[PDB]
Amino acid sequence: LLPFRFYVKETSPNYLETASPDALYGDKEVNGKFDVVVSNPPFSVDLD
Amino acid sequence: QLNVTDEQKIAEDNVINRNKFPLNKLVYTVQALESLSFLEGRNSLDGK
Amino acid sequence: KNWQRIVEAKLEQQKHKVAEISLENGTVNYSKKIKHNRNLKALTGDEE
Repeated sequence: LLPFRFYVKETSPNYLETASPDALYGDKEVNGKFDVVVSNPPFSVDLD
Repeated sequence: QLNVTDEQKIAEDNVINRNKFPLNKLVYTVQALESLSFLEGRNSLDGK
Repeated sequence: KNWQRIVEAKLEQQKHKVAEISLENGTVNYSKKIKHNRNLKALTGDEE
């Protein structure tokens, strides 16, 4: 849950590094490069 | 491999915790785990 | 006079390694947690 600049891969193209504000979404960063997102989010995360 | 840059974190750590991992076990593991490549060793006779 | 060279003393004696500069082939590098705009990060005079 960090900005895409943190994900730095020291080799090959880094698709999870680009970012750009989106017009019709809160003027916030949107990667918009992947096609399928499969995941199982944590049931109850508390952060800090 | 882990893409960490903090010198303090990468220097103030260790592969095994010592007191929770006896050195004899470390020697046995480190020397038994060889004789097979963990990169290309997969051949499964014929079929990988 | 020696400010250009005494700055390196404090900037390198630190442990957090936020930034670091070289007298030769200036790469004026700093942490990825800082924005990395203009993409060059080369020593362009005393301004850098």
